[PDB]
Amino acid sequence: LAQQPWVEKYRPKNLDEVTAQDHAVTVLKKTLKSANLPHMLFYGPPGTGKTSTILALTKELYGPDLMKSRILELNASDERGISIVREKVKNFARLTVSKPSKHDLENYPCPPYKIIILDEADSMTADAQSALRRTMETYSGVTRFCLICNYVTRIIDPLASRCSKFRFKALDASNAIDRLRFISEQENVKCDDGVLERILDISAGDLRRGITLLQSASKGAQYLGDGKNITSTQVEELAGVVPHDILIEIVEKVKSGDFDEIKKYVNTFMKSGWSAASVVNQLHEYYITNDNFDTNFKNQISWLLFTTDSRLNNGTNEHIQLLNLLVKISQL
Amino acid sequence: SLWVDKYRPKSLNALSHNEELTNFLKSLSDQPRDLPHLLLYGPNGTGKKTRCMALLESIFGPGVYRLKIDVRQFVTASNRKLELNVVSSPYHLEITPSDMGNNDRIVIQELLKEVAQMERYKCVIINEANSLTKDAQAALRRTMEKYSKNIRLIMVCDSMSPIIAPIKSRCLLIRCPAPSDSEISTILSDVVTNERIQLETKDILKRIAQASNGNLRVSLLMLESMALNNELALKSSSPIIKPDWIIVIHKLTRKIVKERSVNSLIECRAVLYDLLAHCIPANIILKELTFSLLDVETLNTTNKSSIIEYSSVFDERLSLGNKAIFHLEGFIAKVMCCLD
Amino acid sequence: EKNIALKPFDIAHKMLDGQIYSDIGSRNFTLNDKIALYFDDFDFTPLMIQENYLSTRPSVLKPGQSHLEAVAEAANCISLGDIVEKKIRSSEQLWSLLPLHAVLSSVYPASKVAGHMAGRINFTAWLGQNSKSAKYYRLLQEIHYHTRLGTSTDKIGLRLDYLPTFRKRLLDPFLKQGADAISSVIEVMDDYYLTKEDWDSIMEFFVGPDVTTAIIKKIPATVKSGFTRKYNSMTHPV
Amino acid sequence: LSLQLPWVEKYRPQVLSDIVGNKETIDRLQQIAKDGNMPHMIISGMPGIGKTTSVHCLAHELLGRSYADGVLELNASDDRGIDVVRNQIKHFAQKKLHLPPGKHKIVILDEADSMTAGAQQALRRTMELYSNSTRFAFACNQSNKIIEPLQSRCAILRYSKLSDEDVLKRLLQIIKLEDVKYTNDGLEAIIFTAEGDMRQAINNLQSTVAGHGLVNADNVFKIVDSPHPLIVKKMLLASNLEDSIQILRTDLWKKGYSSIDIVTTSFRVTKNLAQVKESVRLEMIKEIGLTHMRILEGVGTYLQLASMLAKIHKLNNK
Amino acid sequence: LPWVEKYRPETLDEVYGQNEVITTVRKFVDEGKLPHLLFYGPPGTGKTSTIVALAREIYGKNYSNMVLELNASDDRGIDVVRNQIKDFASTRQIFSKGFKLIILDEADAMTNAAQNALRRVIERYTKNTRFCVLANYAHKLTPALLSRCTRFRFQPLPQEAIERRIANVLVHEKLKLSPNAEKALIELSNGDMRRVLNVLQSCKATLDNPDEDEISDDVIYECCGAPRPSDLKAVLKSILEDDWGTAHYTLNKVRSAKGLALIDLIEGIVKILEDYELQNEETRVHLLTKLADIEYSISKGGNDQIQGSAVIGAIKASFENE
Ligand SMILES: Nc1nc2c(ncn2[C@@H]2O[C@H](COP(=O)(O)OP(=O)(O)O)[C@@H](O)[C@H]2O)c(=O)[nH]1
Ligand SMILES: Nc1ncnc2c1ncn2[C@@H]1O[C@H](COP(=O)(O)OP(=O)(O)O)[C@@H](O)[C@H]1O
Ligand SMILES: Nc1ncnc2c1ncn2[C@@H]1O[C@H](COP(=O)(O)OP(=O)(O)O)[C@@H](O)[C@H]1O
Repeated sequence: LAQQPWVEKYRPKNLDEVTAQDHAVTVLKKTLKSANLPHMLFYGPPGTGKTSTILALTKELYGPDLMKSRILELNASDERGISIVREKVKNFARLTVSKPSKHDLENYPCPPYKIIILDEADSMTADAQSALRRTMETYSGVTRFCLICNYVTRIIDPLASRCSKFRFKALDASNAIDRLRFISEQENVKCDDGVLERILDISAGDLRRGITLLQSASKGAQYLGDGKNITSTQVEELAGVVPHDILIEIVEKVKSGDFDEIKKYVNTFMKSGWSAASVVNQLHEYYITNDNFDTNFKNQISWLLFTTDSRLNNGTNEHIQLLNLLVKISQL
Repeated sequence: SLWVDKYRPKSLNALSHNEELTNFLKSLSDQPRDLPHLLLYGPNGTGKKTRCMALLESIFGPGVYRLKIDVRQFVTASNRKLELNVVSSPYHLEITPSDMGNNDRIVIQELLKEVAQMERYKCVIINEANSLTKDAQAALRRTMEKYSKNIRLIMVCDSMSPIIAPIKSRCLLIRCPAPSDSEISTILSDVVTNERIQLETKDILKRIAQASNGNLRVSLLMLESMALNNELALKSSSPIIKPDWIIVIHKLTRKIVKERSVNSLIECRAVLYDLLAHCIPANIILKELTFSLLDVETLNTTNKSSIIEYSSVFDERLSLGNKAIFHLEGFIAKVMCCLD
Repeated sequence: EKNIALKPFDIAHKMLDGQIYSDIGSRNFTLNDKIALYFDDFDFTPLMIQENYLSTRPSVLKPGQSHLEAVAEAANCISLGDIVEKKIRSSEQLWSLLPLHAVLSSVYPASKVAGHMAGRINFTAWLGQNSKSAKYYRLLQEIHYHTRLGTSTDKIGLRLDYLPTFRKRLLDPFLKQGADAISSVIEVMDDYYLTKEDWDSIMEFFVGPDVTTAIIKKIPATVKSGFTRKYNSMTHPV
Repeated sequence: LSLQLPWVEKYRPQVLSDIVGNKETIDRLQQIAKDGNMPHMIISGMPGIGKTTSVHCLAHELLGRSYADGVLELNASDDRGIDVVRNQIKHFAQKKLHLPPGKHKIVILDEADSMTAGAQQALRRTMELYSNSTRFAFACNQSNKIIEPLQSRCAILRYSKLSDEDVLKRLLQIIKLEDVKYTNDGLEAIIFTAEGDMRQAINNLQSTVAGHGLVNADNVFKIVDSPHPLIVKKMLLASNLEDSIQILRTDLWKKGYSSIDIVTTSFRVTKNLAQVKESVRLEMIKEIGLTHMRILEGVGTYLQLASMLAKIHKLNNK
Repeated sequence: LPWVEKYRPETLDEVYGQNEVITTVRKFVDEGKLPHLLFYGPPGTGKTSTIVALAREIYGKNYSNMVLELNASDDRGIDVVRNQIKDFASTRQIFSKGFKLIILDEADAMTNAAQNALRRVIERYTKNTRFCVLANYAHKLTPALLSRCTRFRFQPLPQEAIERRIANVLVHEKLKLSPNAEKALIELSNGDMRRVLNVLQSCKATLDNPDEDEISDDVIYECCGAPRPSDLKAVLKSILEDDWGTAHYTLNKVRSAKGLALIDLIEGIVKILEDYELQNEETRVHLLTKLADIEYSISKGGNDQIQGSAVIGAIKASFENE
C-alpha cells in the first residue's frame, strides 16, 4: 500500500464535496461561470477548506491531467527573504503556458491563464506584500493569484483591493467530528469513546491538525500492535499535552499557597519532561473559563500568564518561569 | 574507563529503565523502512542519546558504534569559512549545528543536501535541537519535506517549546522522563556489583539518587567519585560528593544570606567571575544560585517569592543579553536588597 | 602617550563625581556634557562604569534609600544597557541607539551611585576575564573533541559532570600511590584519547576547594618525570 | 561655467588642518606627518564620523603626488573573501615604487574587527614581512576585538562624535567660504537637528540655501523633515495626558511624521529640558529609548508613542 | 485603463493643495529650465501627476518622443532600466534640443550600488539630459545621490481637496457613494489618492450593477480588508460590560469569524478608546502601557489566546479605575 498523508489523501476533488462552505462555494461557482477569473483572497480560520476549495476549483478548471502543469503552490513564510518566492513566481510566469490536449479542451473549459497559490500569505511583511503586488501587476495577463490566509486584516490594502475576497466560516463541531469519524472508518482506525472529541479539542477545531493527529495516533496504535482501541492519553502524549490530573494537582498546589510545597511539586514535575508552554496554555484555559473565580482574579491572572508566556517565548529556563508563575498565581 | 561510559547500554535489550519507551523503540525498529522522523525531548542525563544509539544499533546493527570524527568545511556567501565537527559511522551521522550559532542554517542546508546526494537511507542525529535558530528550523523542515526518501532525522532536546510547530507536525514526539529513584538505585546496584564495591547498606545508593535529582549520568559519576574517595568501600556515613562549581555556588548562597552589603556584592562579583572564567554557563549559575537560595530555611515566603521573581526577570535578561556578569550581579544585588 | 590609557579612568572618575548630579552641578554640567563624556570613549566607559560603580560612597542617596538599593538600581540599568548594546552590535547595526545605550550604561547608573571614590578607579576586569573564558572554552572544545567517542555528553555536560570524576581518576591516584599510579593514569587517558596536553588542560578547569595548582606543585618532580617518560616511551591510540 | 558640486563633497576635508573635531588625534596625525615615518595605526570609533577621511587626509599630506598609487583602501567585510583581500594586500605590498626615503605605502583596512583570529595573525605576519615597504592603518568599530599583538604593534587612535562647538565652527567656516545670510537661531536649529553629524548638517545648510537662501529657524525646520522641536516640547511638557495625546495625534502623527523621527526628536528635546530636574529627564529618556528600541524592532505603531507619552506623564506627575 | 492614470490632471492648473511647490516648480517651467528634481513625501500626493503635467506643458504634444517614464523598482532589474536610460540619453532627434526628460518612479527602492550607478549615469548625461527622482522618503536615498538633486517635499492633501476629487470621480464614473462610505474611504486612505482611486475602482467592479447599485461602507471595508468599526465597538462593549466568559467568547468569535488579527483589533480598540471621556488619567495610562506591551509581545510571536485574554484583562483592569 502507498504511503500518503491523510490531509492530502482526503481533500475534496470537486466543489460539490465542500461541506460547510456554502457561501464561498456558491460565489466561486458564480465566478467560474463567468469567463474571467479575478485574483482571489481565501481567508478564514485554519482547517476550514481554503486550500481544498482552491484545489477543487483548479481541477474543475484545468482537468485532472493539466492541473499540475498550470499550478504553482508556494508558502509565503519561506525564509531567505521575499527574493526566493518572488523569483520562483517570476520563473513560473515567464515559463511558457502548456498547451492543453484535445481531451482536456473538449472535456474541461481550460483557460489561458495559470494559477499561483500562496499559503500563509498574511505572514508576509509589508515590503514582501508590496513586491508581490508589483509582480501580480506585471504578470496579470497570464497568472492569477490565490492568497490563503487566516486574517485578511494582515494583508495591506493595496494588495487586498486587487483580490476578490472569500470568507470561510469555522467548521461546526458536528461537521468536523463527522469528517474525522468518516476518515477513521475508512482507514479502520479503532478509537475509544471521546477520542475524536479529544483530538478536535487539542486541535482547537483545526481539521488539518486533527487529521494529522489522528494519523499519528493510528501509526502509534499500529506500532503498539496490541489491537486495542486508541485512548485519549495516547493522543495527549502525541500532541505534547499535559494530562488533566497533573493540571488539577498543579491547581490544588497553587490553591494551598505553600511556597515550599509548590517548589517541590514543580521540581518533581520538571523531571517528567512535560512542556512548560503547554502547562501555561492549559492553566490559562482552565482559569479564564472557570466560573468559580471573580473578575479581579482573572484580570490579574491574565497579565500573569501573559508575562510568563512572553518570558518563555524568549528562550529562557522553563523551571524558573513555571515556578515564578505558580507562586504569583498562588499569591492571588 | 569511567563507570558511566563502561556500562552504558549498547542495545535496546540492555536498557533497564522506562520499560514502555524501550518497548516503543523496539516496535519502531521492527519496521526500519517506515521509520519516521523523531524528536526526543526530556531532562538532561536521562538516556536520550543512549536510546537513539540503541535504536540505530537495532536498525543497522552494531556497526553504528564504529564512530569516526571528522571536520567539514563550509563556505557561507560572504565567503566566510566555517568548520563543523561531524561524528559519523558507516550508517549514520551526528551533528550539533548550534555550535555554529546563527550560521547553523546554511551549514544544515549544505550537509544534509550532500548526504541526500550521496545516497536505503542515512540517519542524521541533531543534538541540542531546541537551541537551533528559527531559520535553521525552517531549513530543517524544508529538508524533511524534500529529502525524506534518504534522510531520517532524530532530534534530541531538553525542551520542546523552542521547536517550531511545522517541525513538530512532521515528526514523532517522544517524551523521555527522568528515571525514578528506584530505577537509579537498581542501576547503581548493578554497577557496584559489577565493580565489586562494598556497601554497608543499599540506602546509600538511594541517597545518591536523591542527590542526582533524576540525573542518571550525574548519579553514576557521583557513585564513582564516592567509591574512589572511600577506597571502594562505601559506608552509611560517606558524604555525598558534589562538583566544585556547585560547592562554590552554595558557598556564595550562604555568603549572600549571611551578609547583605556592597562589599559582599563586590566579593560575589569575584566569585561569579571565577565561575564564568572556567566554562560554567551563566544560565546554569543563575539556576543553581536561585534554587540554593530558595532552599535556605531562614528565609520567609516573601523573600523567596521576591527571589524567584528576580530570577525570572534576570533569566529573561540573560537570554536577551550579551554580558553574563552584568545580569548575574544585578540579580544578586536585587536579592540582597530584598533580603533586608 | 600614556594619557590615552588614562582617559577612561578620567571619564569614570568624572562621571561618578556626586557634585555634577546636584542641582547646581547639573546646571553647570548638563546632561549633554555627560553623554559627550560617554562618547569620548564609547568602548570603555560602560565597562569602567560597571567596574567602578560599587566602589563609591554615594552623596546622592534619596531620603530613606540605602547604598545597596542604589547599587541594585544601577545594576538593573547596567543590564538593560547590556541588552541594548547586544541589539546595537548585532547584524542589524542599530547604531542610532548609541545615545540611549549611553544613558543606560554610563549616565543613569552613575546618577544612582554618584559620590566620592572610596578607593581608586580600577580598570575594567571584564576584558581579561573574557579572554580567559575564551581560552578555557577553546581548551574544553579540544578536550570534548578528543573524548567525544567515549563519553555520551555535550561540552557543557563534560565540564559540569565528567571533569570532577576525571580529576579523581587522573590526579588523585598520584597523591596516594606515587609513581605506581602512572600505568593506571595512562590507561585511563588512552581509554579517552587524552594526551599529556589534555591532562594539563583538564586540571586547570577546577575552582574553589578543587583547585589543583598547589596539589600538582606538591607532587614530587620524580613522579612527574616518570609519568612523562612512560607516556613518551609507548605509543598511544589516535 | 562648470558642473555644480554639492557642498558636502566640495568642502570635504582634504588636508589635516581642515578637520575640526578630535583635537588629540588630529594633533598626533599632524605630528606624525611632520616628522615622517608613519607607524602602523588602528583607529576606533562609531561609524559615520570620518575615520577613513582622516586617514586619507594623512595619506595625502604624506605622499602628495604619489597618493594615487601609494594608498590602497580595502574592506575586511568585503564579500570577495578574506583570502582574496589578503592576496590583494600582498600584491600591493610587493609592488615596488620609488617613494621618498622617509615615506612608505599605506594600506587602509575597514571593519578590521570583523576578521577572525587567524586572519588577524596572517595580517600581522604580512605587516611584519613588508614593514620596510608598507605601513598598515586599520579602522574598527570595536578596538578591543583586535588581537593583542596587533594592538601592541599598532598605535592607538580614537575618533569620537563631533561636539556642538566643532559643528558650529565648521558651519561658520563654510558660511564664510560661501556667502550665505544666516542668523543665530538658524545655526542653533541646524546644530540641534544634526547630533554631531557634520555631513547631515552641511547637507541641511546647503538645502536651506537652495530653497530659502536665508538661514533662520523656520526655514531650517521647513527643509528638515523631522518634527518641529517646539511641538514635541509642547507634547512632552503638557500637564494633561489627554493634551499630550491630542498634540501627538494632530500635529505629529497626522502630519506624516514617522515614529522614528518622533522618538528621535523627543529624545533630543528631553535631553535639553533645562527646567526639568535631571533625574526626571533621565527617566523620560529611558522611556523614550525603550520605545525607540521597540520601534526599531518593527513595531512602530501609534500605540507605542501613546504609551511613551503615558509613561512620561506618569513620571512627571509622580 | 486604471482610474489613477485616466484621472491624472492634464495641466498644472488642476493640481490642488500643493500650491507652494507648484509655484516653485512653475518658476523653472516659465524660465524654460529644468534642474535635477527630487520629489519626496507620502504616496498619492501628486508627484507623478505634477511632473507629467509640467512635462506636457513644456514639451507640447511631442512629449512622447521627448520624455521617458520608468519605474526604478521594476522587476526586470536595475540593468534593464539602466540600459534603457542610456539608450534614451544616446538617442537624438531632429527637434531634440536642450534637455531630454527621464522620470524614475519609486527610486527609493534601489540599493546603494544601484543608486550610485544611476547617479554616475546621470552625471554622464547631465549636459543633454535631465532626470527626476520620485521617492517616498529622501532619507532612504543615499546621501551621495540625495545631494545631487533639488529636494521638494509633498504634504498630504487637505480633506476638502480629497472630497472634491472624490466627487469629481463619482460624477465622471456615474457612481453613487454613501456619505458613510466616503468617510470610511477617506479615513482608510489617510490622504493617499492612489488608495482612494484603487478602492473606488475595485468597489465599482464588485457591484452587480455598476450604475444602479450604491457603494456602502461595508463594501469599502471589505475591499480594503480593514476591521469594521462596528465589530471593534461590539468587542469593546462586550469587554467593558459583560463578564469574563462572555467577553472572551465574544472577542474570540468576532476576531476569528471576521478574520481580524489581534494586533489590528488592538489598534482599532485604541483608536475607538481615544474618543472616550475618562474621569481618571490612570485608566488611560494603564490602557496605553498594557496594550503597547501586549502588541510588542505579539510582534515577537507568543501564545495568541493568552495575548487576547491579556488584552481583555488589561482593558477591564484599566476601566476598574472609572
Ligand atoms: N544501566 C543503564 N544505564 C543507563 C540507561 N540509560 C542511561 N544510562 C546511563 O545514563 C547516561 C545517560 O546519558 P545520555 O545518554 O547522554 O542522556 P542525555 O544527555 O539526556 O541524552 C549514560 O551515560 C548511561 O550510562 C539504562 O537504561 N540502563
Ligand atoms: N469543508 C470541508 N469538508 C470536508 N473536508 C474538509 C473541509 N475543510 C477542511 N477539510 C479537511 O481538511 C484537510 C485540509 O485542510 P485545509 O483545507 O488544508 O485547511 P486550510 O483551510 O487551513 O487550508 C483535508 O483533509 C480536508 O479533508
Ligand atoms: N495634489 C493633487 N491634486 C490633484 N490631484 C491629485 C493630487 N494628488 C493626487 N492626485 C490624483 O491622484 C492620482 C494618483 O496620484 P499620483 O500622482 O499617482 O501619486 P504618487 O505621487 O504617489 O504617484 C492622480 O491621478 C491625481 O489625479
